[PDB]
Amino acid sequence: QNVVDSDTISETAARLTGIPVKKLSESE
Amino acid sequence: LSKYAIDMTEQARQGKLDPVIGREEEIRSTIRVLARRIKSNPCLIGEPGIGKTAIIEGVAQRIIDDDVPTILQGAKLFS
Ligand SMILES: Nc1ncnc2c1ncn2[C@@H]1O[C@H](COP(=O)(O)OP(=O)(O)OP(=O)(O)O)[C@@H](O)[C@H]1O
Repeated sequence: QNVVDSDTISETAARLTGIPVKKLSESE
Repeated sequence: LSKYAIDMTEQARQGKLDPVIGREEEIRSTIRVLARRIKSNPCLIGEPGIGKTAIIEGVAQRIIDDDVPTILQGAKLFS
């Protein structure tokens, strides 16, 4: 697959830096 | 390298390894970091006893079990 902006980045960052806040939920 | 390090992967091939649970997620993170082109080095940081050695063995298992993309799959892991 491809890298998708904030989608991939927010998840990636949260996984390493913490801050799941930016992931957005599968269901709020 | 064997003069300077222990081939953790080979030990894992020979068993001599204690399986992990839960920590698969940090292992997946480890694989994802290793898969990076620039900052290729993941580091396990936290309290003593958490299972960071256990994670690195978990990494060896993923290598042994072929659960890792080829570019890391063939890796030889050393202590
Ligand atoms: N999933 C797991 N989580 C925690 N411990 C595990 C796990 N699987 C196996 N273990 C066993 O529990 C111990 C975890 O110790 P480990 O060395 O990882 O602690 P550590 O995080 O490295 O801190 P240390 O530097 O005091 O060893 C190991 O002796 C390992 O055999």
